[PDB]
Amino acid sequence: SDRVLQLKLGNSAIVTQEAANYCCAYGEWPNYLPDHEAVAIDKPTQPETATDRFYTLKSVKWETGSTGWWWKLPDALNNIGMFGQNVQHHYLYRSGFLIHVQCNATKFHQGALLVVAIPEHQRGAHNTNTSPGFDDIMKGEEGGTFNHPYVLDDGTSLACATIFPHQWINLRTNNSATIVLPWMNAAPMDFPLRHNQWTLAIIPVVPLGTRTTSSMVPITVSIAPMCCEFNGLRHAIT
Amino acid sequence: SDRVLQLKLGNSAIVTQEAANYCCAYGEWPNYLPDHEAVAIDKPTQPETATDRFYTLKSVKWETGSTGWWWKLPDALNNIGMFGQNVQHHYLYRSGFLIHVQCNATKFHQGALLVVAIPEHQRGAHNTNTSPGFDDIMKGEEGGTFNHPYVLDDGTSLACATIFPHQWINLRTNNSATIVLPWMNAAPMDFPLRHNQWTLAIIPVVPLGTRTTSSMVPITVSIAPMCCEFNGLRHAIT
Amino acid sequence: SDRVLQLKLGNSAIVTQEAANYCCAYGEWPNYLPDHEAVAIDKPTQPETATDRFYTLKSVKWETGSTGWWWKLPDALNNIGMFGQNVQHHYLYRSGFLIHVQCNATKFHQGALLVVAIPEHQRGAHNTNTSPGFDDIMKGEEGGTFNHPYVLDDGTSLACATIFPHQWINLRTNNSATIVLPWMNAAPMDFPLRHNQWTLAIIPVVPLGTRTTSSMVPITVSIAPMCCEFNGLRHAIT
Amino acid sequence: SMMEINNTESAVGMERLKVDISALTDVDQLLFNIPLDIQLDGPLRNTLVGNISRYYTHWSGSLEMTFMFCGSFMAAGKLILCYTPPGGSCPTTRETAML
Amino acid sequence: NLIVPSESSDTCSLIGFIAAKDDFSLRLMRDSPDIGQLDHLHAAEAAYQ
Amino acid sequence: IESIIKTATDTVKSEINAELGVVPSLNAVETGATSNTEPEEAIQTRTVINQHGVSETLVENFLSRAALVSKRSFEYKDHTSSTADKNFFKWTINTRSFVQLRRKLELFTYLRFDAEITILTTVAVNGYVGLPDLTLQAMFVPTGALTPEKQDSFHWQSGSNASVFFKISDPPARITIPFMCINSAYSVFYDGFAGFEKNGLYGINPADTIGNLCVRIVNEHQPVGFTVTVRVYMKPKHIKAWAPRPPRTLPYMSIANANYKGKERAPNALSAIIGNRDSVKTMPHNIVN
Amino acid sequence: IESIIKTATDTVKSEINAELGVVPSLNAVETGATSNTEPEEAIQTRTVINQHGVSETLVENFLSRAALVSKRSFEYKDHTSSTADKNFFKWTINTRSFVQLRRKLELFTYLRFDAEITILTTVAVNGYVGLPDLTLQAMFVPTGALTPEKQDSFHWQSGSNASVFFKISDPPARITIPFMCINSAYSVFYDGFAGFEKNGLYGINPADTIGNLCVRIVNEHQPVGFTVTVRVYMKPKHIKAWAPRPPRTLPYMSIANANYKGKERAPNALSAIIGNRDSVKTMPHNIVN
Amino acid sequence: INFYKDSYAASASKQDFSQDPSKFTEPVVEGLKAAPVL
Amino acid sequence: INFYKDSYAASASKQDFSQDPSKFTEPVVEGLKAAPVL
Repeated sequence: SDRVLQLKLGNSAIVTQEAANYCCAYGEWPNYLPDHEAVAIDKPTQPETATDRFYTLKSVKWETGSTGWWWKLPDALNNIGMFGQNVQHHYLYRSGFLIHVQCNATKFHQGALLVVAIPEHQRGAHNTNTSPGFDDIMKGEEGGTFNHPYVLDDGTSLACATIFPHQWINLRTNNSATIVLPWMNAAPMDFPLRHNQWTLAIIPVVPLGTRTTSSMVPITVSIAPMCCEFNGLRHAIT
Repeated sequence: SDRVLQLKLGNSAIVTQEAANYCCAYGEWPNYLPDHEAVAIDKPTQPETATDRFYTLKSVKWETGSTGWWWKLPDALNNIGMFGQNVQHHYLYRSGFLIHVQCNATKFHQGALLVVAIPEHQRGAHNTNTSPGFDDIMKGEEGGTFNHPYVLDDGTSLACATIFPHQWINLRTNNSATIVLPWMNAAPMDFPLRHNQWTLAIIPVVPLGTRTTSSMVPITVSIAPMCCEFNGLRHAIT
Repeated sequence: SDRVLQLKLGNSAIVTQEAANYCCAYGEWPNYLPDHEAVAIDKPTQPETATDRFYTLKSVKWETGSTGWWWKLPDALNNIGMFGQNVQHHYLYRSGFLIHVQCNATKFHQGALLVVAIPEHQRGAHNTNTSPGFDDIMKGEEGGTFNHPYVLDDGTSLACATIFPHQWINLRTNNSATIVLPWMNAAPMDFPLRHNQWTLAIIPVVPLGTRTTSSMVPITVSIAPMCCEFNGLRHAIT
Repeated sequence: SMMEINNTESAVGMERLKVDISALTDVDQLLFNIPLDIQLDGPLRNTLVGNISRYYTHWSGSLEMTFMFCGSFMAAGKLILCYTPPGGSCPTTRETAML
Repeated sequence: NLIVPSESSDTCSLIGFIAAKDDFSLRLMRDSPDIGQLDHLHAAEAAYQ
Repeated sequence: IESIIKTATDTVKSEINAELGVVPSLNAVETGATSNTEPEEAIQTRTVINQHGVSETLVENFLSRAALVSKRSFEYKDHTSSTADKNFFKWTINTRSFVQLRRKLELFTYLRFDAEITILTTVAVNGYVGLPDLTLQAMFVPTGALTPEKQDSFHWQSGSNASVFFKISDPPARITIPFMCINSAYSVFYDGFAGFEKNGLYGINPADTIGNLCVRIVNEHQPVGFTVTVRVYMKPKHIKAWAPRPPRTLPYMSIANANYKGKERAPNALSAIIGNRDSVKTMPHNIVN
Repeated sequence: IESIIKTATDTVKSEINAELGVVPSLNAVETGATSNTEPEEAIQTRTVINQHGVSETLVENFLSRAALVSKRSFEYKDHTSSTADKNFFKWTINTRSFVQLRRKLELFTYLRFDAEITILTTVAVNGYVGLPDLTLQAMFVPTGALTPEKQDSFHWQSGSNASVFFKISDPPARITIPFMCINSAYSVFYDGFAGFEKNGLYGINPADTIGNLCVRIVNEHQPVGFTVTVRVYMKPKHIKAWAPRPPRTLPYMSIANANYKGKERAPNALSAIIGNRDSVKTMPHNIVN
Repeated sequence: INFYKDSYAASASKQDFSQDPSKFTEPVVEGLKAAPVL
Repeated sequence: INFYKDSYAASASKQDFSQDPSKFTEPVVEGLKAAPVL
């Protein structure tokens, strides 16, 4: 009764029958910005079902030598649907995120995926004094790939990444991971195009294995923004 | 005390000090679609200040031989701001409109402009059996021009057009006209890209005249959608 | 009902029908010196209507390249009427001032005048280490002219002079400015011939312009001392 | 207090404290823009709010711009004064700015 | 458009003002970059003589 | 209306306005009043509970800063054949010599304050042996009164004058001078002449001058010479301030007057306070992506 | 559930368990939850009244340590012909230069704290005469504001900037800098770019930089040269900390980024954080008797 | 802490939060209806 | 001991013994019966 789960947001719904009791990041739930924390005085637009709905990213192929995948939020969503349009037309945004990650395989497959939401995942570059540039960080909908997932591409460690909000997809056990993210920022709102509050990381800790005849095993990321607010309306940046 | 008027919608505001007691079309005010009149069962998005705000069109030049100008709604707004983005991403829309038309000149100028909102202004073509095509009707933000404003381009009459919601800009008296439009349709919602509920018509009934040294006298149309709802979310049509 | 104004003091009266809601400097009104603030123990003379009355100065011509005009108080009045006679026969004086500045023109004229009362307008000289002398400062009834009105002849700025008690004469809007000044000094009374509490500055921020056939447009300053007290009677200084 | 919007060469002294507006023969034209950078040198620096704020490092709250038209009584016109929240380039066309 | 008489000036002037509202606050006091000296001012030495 | 303001004001939510007769964004600058247009009346706003404090812009905080007012370097040596501060200096106290404090005080027309005076003393060996722990005397002499003319003068016996003896080794000397004007406030600017004739100084009311600071080294001269620098710091406190003023824009020229020249070009030139941009349509730091 | 924890938890005695349906040692790691298996449920336990305090691992205790943040050595001499800190230095304040403090702060994503700053100053004679008791000025200049460019510059008059004058002889100088971020917490890590264009710095929100510390020697130069070393110590206090992070494992490379290389071999290499043993069956420090 | 006999010797007084900005922003006597002033 | 007028000047505050480790150890909403979680 915690293996099955339906998530209904807006016109979108997701069912799974192999969940494993969804993660609410730091025991929190997304909310709108209350009056005693607000800064921007203009009346925000709260598009609700137009933006608070599941957006499915491009699936990535899980292969033998995969190092892992990352997507930055809100950057991965900033060109998608009415969320992307509200982001382009407003200086300020605020939202939570409902992340659902899907990966199924056979009962003869094995593999473990660490599905972790990393707040302020400031990336390091390997073997240089030069900071990562704009194109290294801002990958959009496609996301990126871990260079060194063992140190989480920032000189720390994968092994201690379970301090962050996370679930596991162990192919023997479950086929989906669900993480609910609150607004996670020092400021109550933020400019969406230059800052990423959260990084969804999906990391092959145990690689895909079978001795069946192989199939493409993809990993699919669906992300619903939650409690979207937007302030500072103007023309689109694009 | 009905010559001065401020209209505040969203982040937009308009002041005039030569109004003349704004028109509420058929004594109505725009409202959202109530539950006992609704058809589409999905929860609508109501962007409020993101869309319910004054959008200023391209000004047109008032000259000696001008026949008049028309803009169709929502067609003139369907590519503008977050209104245009909501229109492109939704099958259904509903709104009222606040129309403000601006034209000033000197105290030595004369001229009368009929500023009339025509519901279902089905246009006729002149001297042919062929119905007006798509490009004749759907002019977008630029709007069109009257071919025969004396018969309102539909074989009726300008002289009886005061049956419609209207004001006058008499340059001696006022420099602005304000018309508040409710939702005016047989259906509670409508597909925005193939139907125009209202046509703003601006018609030179008394032409511009002075014996001062001439100036460009433009006419400026600002239109605020009011109580915008959108149903049937999908990808953008564009 | 704040465009028309009558000011009656003594045997003097001024009517205007294009005022714009008179300035009371720092929200204050002139009063006599109370007993708990007095220093000089002799019984003061309070001539009231003999001195508290409008005195009109010499009008100055507003021209295209005018930089502005200033008058220092009480210096501009120290030779006029019974005020001047009381000033010459007494070591000490105290008063407020009612300043009325008049400038009319046609409805085809344009121009903006900053009419500002500057307390302790200590003048600087331009491009020298030598302080302004007596004749530079003490101009009497004629007043002076701004050398550099953009820096208020003291290395500060015209643009921030609205921190002082001020009105504007915008020729489109009003033809008169009225400023009521209280006693403004570190001491309760002062020697009138060596210190100036207030400087009336009148500065062309937008120059006079028309394309009508020109007229002399003068600017006229009427100043009523208010609540005049005088202490330390002796012979006249002259 | 007065902004120095006309902070240009060929603008001398008090001329910098006013913006000249002329009749145009094209519609929807730009007349002027105003940078909102108090810290670097712009039209807001030598204002009451500008000078006092530059004694501080951090600031918050709303501003107000007031514009007095100083043409003749007989002059008529309408302007649109637009504030664009940051993120993009300054709007140069009227159809962009009043979003 | 600006529309004027032949007898009015064809060029008109705007004056722009700015103020803060009372929701305004300032923080972290610092030396103003609007004033400086590289030398002693004139007659500053005469304060020692 | 006077009220107690501890935080910046809140914002109330506002809705659509379409009312004849009511134009809160229109104003009349000519009356001299600042615009009363609220953001609630100009745009559609949210509710904001504003908790931003206002205490750092209190006039007391803005002016109770120890600021440098005097910096005198003098030789500490045998002065039998010098022409110059011979182991002591007099300083006519003023707030005009150091432009950071001067411009702040000149934001106001009238100031009433007590003056906390701090005296920093430093020594350098003339061009090494060590730095001596010299004793100094700072003696407050009123304006125009008899000041010492020698290091060893019997004026330094200080029978009624306040004197402070202090080391170099110890924490700077610190005393408070009371508000001592003969008026209820100092005149920061003075549009007048100090004397009853016409040769007197413009702009200088001597009622606003604190006094003379007479500073010697108490020690007899050592066989080698030292250069001693005395820094004086003033912090106003218990401040009342009246009638704010346009800030100084051009560079100061003299301590005796408000005379001005301006820089050669913008910024802070006589013809151009703000630096130039190419046109009124030119956005100088435009974001281009 | 939030509760007040002053001591480590007690142990209750437990007995034999043989119950169908109840498997407290089994867990599901996939949910992201840490195992809730109590020792009472895994083994047969005794009753232990645990009195071990937890106060030294309070985040306040863990981070309110004065840690070295800046160490600048500069020459104190006549600098007429040097190319280098000419009797003063500027330091852009950061917590990134000394890796013991940096790694502790980088255990967290967001920190809110006041900063008690302690300034230790030491002097050495250049390669003897004695050590002078010099006076120093440490002036807090906000980030990007105008810093002095000379020892003798009139920027040091410090009309509104906080300055602290202090000796070498006296106890180090100490002030408290308040929590001064424009946000409610500092961002220890910042997954973003500071500017509205795309040339700006990655990882550096300037909202989290305290300011510039401008430190001079107030004294004129002596005839001989000295080398003066200034040490700055920061102690965070009134600390709130949010969202703990994996500790830094590889050596730091820059103060500007999280860039990594690792050591050449284990330990703390890129391919091997923990040093190697011979096999997973090899017990590295096996007791053999 | 202030053990001196003269009151001006005290530390700075930073608790006067009274403000009246209307003597600078609105120094007319017709309080302007927030409605045209003219 | 704290004779300063600003509260941030105070000594360190080492008395906050409140803990909520379940926001890190159990960030689900189904509180896990200590019984299989799945």
